[PDB]
Amino acid sequence: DNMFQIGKMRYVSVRDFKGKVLIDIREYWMDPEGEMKPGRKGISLNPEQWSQLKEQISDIDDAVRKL
Amino acid sequence: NMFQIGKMRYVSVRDFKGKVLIDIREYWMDPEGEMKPGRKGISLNPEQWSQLKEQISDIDDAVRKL
Amino acid sequence: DNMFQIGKMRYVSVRDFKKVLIDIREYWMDPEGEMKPGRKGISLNPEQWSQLKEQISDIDDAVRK
Amino acid sequence: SDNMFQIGKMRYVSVRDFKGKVLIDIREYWMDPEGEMKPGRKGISLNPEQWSQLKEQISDIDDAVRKL
DNA sequence: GCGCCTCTGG
DNA sequence: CGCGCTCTG
Ligand code: NA
Repeated sequence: DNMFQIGKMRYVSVRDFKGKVLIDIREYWMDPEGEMKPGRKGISLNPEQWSQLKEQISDIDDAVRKL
Repeated sequence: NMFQIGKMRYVSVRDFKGKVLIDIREYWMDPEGEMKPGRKGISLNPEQWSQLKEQISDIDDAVRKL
Repeated sequence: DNMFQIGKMRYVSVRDFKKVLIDIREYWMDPEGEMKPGRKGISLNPEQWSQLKEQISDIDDAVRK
Repeated sequence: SDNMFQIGKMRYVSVRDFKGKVLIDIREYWMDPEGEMKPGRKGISLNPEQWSQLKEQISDIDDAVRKL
């Protein structure tokens, strides 16, 4: 579908924005109304940015284990 | 410790108060010339970065199927 | 409800949000035809609203100047 | 050289003319890591028109609070 | 929440 | 954290 859950309250969602698709990695929350709303912590990537994130996982995992 | 993914977009692996942070963030340039982290960004713990990679295929399936 | 239009799609609201607040906000249209409030707003308690009212004269001078 | 009017602990009413458009902004401020006072997300900028209609509605707004 | 300053700060 | 598609202490 649209949503792919990565944290207890964080999802990476795919969405078509007028032909241009955005890969949005965002944290969510709920208002006093009980409905789920998005938050400030997040970012929407284009496909190229998403492609360049995947080919950087090499150094990402390496940098994580070096500290 | 930073890995670029966009024009002003970088993935920084850092240590903030004992725990490791994986920050996907967009930066901005000051008038003096240096870059500062901006509002658009999120920092994942190793556990959230864990399932992000596991869901990569599902995500790539969806970006094509749209 | 007790809505008070001030602009094109901007209203002021007197609400008892669980506290009495005078909220100035911009609103938008929903695909379901309804009208929803945006995040381009601010809620003022009666204290700040009174202070706001005591300085309109000073602000009206500034806009004229 | 003085165009701001305090209404709260960190809330102010500022006025200016950004490229001919005159705005009367009511919002809350914050402090950045550079030690400077910056406007915040809680607020709204009004044109003189919306500023006039706000004043012409203060009557009913004041007694709507009293009814609550 | 998702061109350009009299702007942009995890 | 001002000038097409989301509330408030
Ligand atoms: Na920020």
